[PDB]
Amino acid sequence: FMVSLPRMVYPQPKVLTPCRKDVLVVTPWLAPIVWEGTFNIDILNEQFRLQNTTIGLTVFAIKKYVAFLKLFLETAEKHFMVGHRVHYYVFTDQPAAVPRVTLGTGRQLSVLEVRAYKRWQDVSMRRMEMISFCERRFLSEVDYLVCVDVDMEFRDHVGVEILTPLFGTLHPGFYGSSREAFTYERRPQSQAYIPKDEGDFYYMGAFFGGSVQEVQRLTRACHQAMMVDQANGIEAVWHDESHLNKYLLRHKPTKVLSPEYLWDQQLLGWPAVLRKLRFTAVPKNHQAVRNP
Ligand SMILES: O=c1ccn([C@@H]2O[C@H](COP(=O)(O)OP(=O)(O)O[C@H]3O[C@H](CO)[C@H](O)[C@H](O)[C@H]3O)[C@@H](O)[C@H]2O)c(=O)[nH]1
Ligand SMILES: [Mn+2]
Repeated sequence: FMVSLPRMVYPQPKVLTPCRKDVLVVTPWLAPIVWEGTFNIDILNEQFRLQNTTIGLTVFAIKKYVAFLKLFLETAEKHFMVGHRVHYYVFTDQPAAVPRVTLGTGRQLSVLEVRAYKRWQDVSMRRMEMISFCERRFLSEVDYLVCVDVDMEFRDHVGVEILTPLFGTLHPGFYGSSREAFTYERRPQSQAYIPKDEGDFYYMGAFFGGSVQEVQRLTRACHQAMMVDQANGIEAVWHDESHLNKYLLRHKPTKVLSPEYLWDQQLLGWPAVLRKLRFTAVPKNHQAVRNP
């Protein structure tokens, strides 16, 4: 049950004055695409606080990637769901390497020890299995689950505007691309296969989420698909991301996050269409960091 909002004073939405005219702000299945200027955060904060919303955030920091945790967590403290209940779940093979980060009130962190796989691809891919059925405390502890890469930092507001039954994020590399150019898995022998005449968007593996129920469905489905591929001796071109794209093609997200929510400034600069850079890639030497 949802109680009444209080009296609030804010600017009236004007029907004949769009918030943004430069970008698509709703998908053809009527899911909002979240861009700066499309939402009044004061209204959303009220709505979500009235439900006493708890948000779980998963992050994997395996082998050398433990090094990214300090900046990830300390910037999350500044920018992620501030004012709301947050539970961080840090999955790692090195619990003792998790930095001691000071948290704001109503926020907690749990360290979950997992095995490290040799291949960086396997580490990235096994996140689906680990999130799903494996971790069962989510249904009891949180309302929504957000699942992100660790090799990142928050620079601006990431808040309740993202919350919805199911969301994916537009990959910063491809938001302007036509579907034939998307790096979907193209081999029919893979469960992740998507033909050149199908596809809405190219979502990045580094930021997805939803209600606990929908996230468990997504991760379960992706894990089972990866298992079928493995039994068939095929590995999708972009690993977990290929399966995530297949899933979101066949199960449309109820919100889509703009690339404000996943950006690499070194690689892609700061285009006019991005009014804020919210959650951004931390430079890494891929080869060095992925191998002993
Ligand atoms: O040794 C490792 C390798 C990977 N990871 C975890 O796996 C995540 C994804 O790996 P990368 O960050 O190296 O992947 P990229 O950002 O380079 O590339 C993108 O493609 C991947 C598939 O190749 C994933 O889908 C990922 O979400 C997506 O952003 C990392 O953030 C980290 O959380 C580790 O913890 N340790
Ligand atoms: Mn990453």
